[PDB]
Amino acid sequence: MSYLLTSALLFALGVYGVLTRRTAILVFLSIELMLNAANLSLVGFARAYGLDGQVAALMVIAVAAAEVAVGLGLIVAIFRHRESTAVDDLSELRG
Amino acid sequence: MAPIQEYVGTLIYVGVALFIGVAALLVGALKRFPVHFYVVAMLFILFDVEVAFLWPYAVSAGGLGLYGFLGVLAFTLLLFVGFLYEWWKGVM
Amino acid sequence: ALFYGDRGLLSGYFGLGGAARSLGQGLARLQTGYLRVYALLFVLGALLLLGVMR
Amino acid sequence: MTLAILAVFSVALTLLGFVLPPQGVKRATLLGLALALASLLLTWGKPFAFGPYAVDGVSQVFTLLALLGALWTVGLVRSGRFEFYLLVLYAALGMHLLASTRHLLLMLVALEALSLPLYALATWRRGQGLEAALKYFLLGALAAAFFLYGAALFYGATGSLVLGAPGEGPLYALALGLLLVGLGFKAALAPFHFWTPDVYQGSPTPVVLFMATSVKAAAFAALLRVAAPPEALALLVALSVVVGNLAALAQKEAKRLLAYSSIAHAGYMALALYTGNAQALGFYLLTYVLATGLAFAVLSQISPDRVPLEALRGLYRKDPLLGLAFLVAMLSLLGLPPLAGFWGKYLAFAEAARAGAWGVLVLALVTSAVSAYYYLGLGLAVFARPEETPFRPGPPWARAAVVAAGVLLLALGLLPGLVLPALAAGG
Amino acid sequence: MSLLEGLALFLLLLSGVLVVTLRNAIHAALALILNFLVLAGVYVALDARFLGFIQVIVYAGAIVVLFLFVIMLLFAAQGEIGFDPLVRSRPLAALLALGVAGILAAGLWGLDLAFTQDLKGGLPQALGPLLYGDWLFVLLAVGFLLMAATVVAVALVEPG
Ligand SMILES: CCCCCCCCCCCO[C@@H]1O[C@H](CO)[C@@H](O[C@H]2O[C@H](CO)[C@@H](O)[C@H](O)[C@H]2O)[C@H](O)[C@H]1O
Repeated sequence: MSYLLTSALLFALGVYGVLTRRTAILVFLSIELMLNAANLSLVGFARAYGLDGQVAALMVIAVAAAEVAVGLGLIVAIFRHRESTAVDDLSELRG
Repeated sequence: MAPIQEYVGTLIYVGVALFIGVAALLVGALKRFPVHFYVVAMLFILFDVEVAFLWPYAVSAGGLGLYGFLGVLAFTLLLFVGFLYEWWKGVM
Repeated sequence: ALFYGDRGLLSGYFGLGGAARSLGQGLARLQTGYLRVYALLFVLGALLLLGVMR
Repeated sequence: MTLAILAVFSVALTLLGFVLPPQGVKRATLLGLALALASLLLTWGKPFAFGPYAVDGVSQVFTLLALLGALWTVGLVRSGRFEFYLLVLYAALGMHLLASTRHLLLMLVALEALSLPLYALATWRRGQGLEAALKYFLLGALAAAFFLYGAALFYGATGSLVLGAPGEGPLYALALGLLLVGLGFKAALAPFHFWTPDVYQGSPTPVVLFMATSVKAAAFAALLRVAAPPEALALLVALSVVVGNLAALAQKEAKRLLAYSSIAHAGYMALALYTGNAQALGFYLLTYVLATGLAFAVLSQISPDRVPLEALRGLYRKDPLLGLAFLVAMLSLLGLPPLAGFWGKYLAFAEAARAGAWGVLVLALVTSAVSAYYYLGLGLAVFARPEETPFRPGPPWARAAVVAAGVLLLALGLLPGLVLPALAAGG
Repeated sequence: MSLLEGLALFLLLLSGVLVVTLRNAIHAALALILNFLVLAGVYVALDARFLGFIQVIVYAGAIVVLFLFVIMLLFAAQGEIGFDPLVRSRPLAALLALGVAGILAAGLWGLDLAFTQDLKGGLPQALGPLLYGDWLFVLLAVGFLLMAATVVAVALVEPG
């Protein structure tokens, strides 16, 4: 229980990260922290409901990895020759 | 399985090791750039995952029988289709 | 007098048209193209939907 | 099994494409998609439940439509990079999985399965395409985070990660909201819709076709599985409808206007969720995937990178049947009788009113009437005097595609008593 | 319990605060590895042991290593310089973060749960039969996800 609240606080912290971070990689990082908050909550509740939540959290980790591969791949691809990685440098597409 | 004491012991061990590290330090007081090194880093972060799944099988394996083995086989073959791809694609 | 009045009535309906036009290009102006803005509006939105239910 | 066909073809084609020419791989992915689809048609009314995997009416219809989107999108993309077909197969299977389970975590896996290769498909390598891919990816991953935390809170408020679990008080609600965030984002419902215009305008056009049809389809299939509460449902609807049409007014570019149109349409579709009828939603999405698919095929035959609305004008003179089919599409997307789109809209509205959501319903209807501004501004624009406009008058493939799929529309406008009898359990 | 727990959770929140605060990408990521270490600790303390070790090995060990290779292979900590600040956003980001915190705290309040399960220290001996068992479909699906993921990532780079 004491942990669950820390999980929520962490997720919030990650949200703050995403909203605050100026560069792509670091926004992505803040997202990773959020994911981890979720994982911790999954562990606590697994400890309440019996272990399926651990397998869950592990699958979650795997998934996270996959999207890290693709996401960093994208970040590198788009910004390789291009200059500074600040994500607001791409504002061409306007509503 | 293991008594919880030995994780604490692990941590203590870490403490000693770190302190000694600090000690030795104080005796010190006495284009294409990403591609390769990215691809072969990403594949690390994938094989770590693979193995992270293979370990739970390797322990409870004979208990899981031919269907368990079949599962681990399928899994392995999928991921190796991936690796075989980025191998046949080439990495340099 | 009443003819030109009626012309003014139709004109006013068109005014409603332009009201929807205005509001519309106001809602479409919400998409700057800046990703940080999108994230802000997003988290905000989530907070909104969450705020409605429980 | 459809899943079997998809898995087999994907894994096989991955390494086979090293030994096959890109074109041959296109033939491959086409055949595979077609076979999955055929397997679906042959088991209509089978309900096949395996593990977390479950093929019922919903999975059947929505993966039928999704596979149709995959089929059409693959048709148009001769450009040789065998992955630019492979990834479509990957995405396709993923969308199937997404439509085929109530298991939250497998659902997440399916979401990544379909949305990861799409981040890649947003690359015609155009500077704007890269922007689209980047936005889609970041906002996507954040949405993912929310959906995952929602799953963890669902597993919080109940011992399961399966939807259909009885459900508590507050924590359960918070869980459903946190799920609706990610799922809603994936279906372009407000206020989770921001990515849609930039991504549709930025991505290569056939890819956008694939998205606006298949993705939305699977997304809603997965939304049927959620116990979506009346309040949240109302919010999502009202916002999506209003923002959709009203912002759609200000659009001077075709694809982006169609994105906003898709936001409003998601708004209308969500009404079916009020009862979660799924027979209504199925029909609606049949008409929608047909007409939208058509519209985007036509918009493909003009320009892949981007299309201004002026380009649409004079289309009739150039190709009479593409002009007519495009008009018909615009009218069916308007929801004007006697076209199938009208029946879809009616069938969703019907569930809204049946549920007793009257204010929401009316609002939707008012702004739907508003939407007649821009749907006509295209369909009619078909007959205008041609500006100097790019036009590659298509193969028999695409012409017969747009024409047939178009004919289907008013075919079901006159006779919805053809397909509607069984978009249900299959009887 | 609370003796270690206080220090552990404080260190957790502190670490997260750092990873979202630091203006050095290398330093940030690094702080996140500290986080993952402590997190694996907490997992161990939460009878999820194998998961903890995978937490060090995969998450701390591998993933943030890829992050580091990438921020080092472009440029780290010098990317944030630009000064298109939007500091009217910082209190709004902070406020919205506090909101997304408050809502979760609210939903978590009044929860009386038996955190007493026999979940015999997350060992893979007990984890296995579930994984290659009731979880085998999700496992395999995940595998496919990894394959598709690598094909994407490679095709997402592919110079020439
Ligand atoms: C390469 C492409 C990859 C795509 C994914 C393909 C995966 C197919 C592999 C299926 C094996 O996965 C596994 O199947 C069996 C039966 O279906 C499941 O077993 C479960 O379902 C059955 C039937 O309702 C129940 O009797 C049983 O109590 C339950 O444990 C198990 O939970 C699942 O985890």
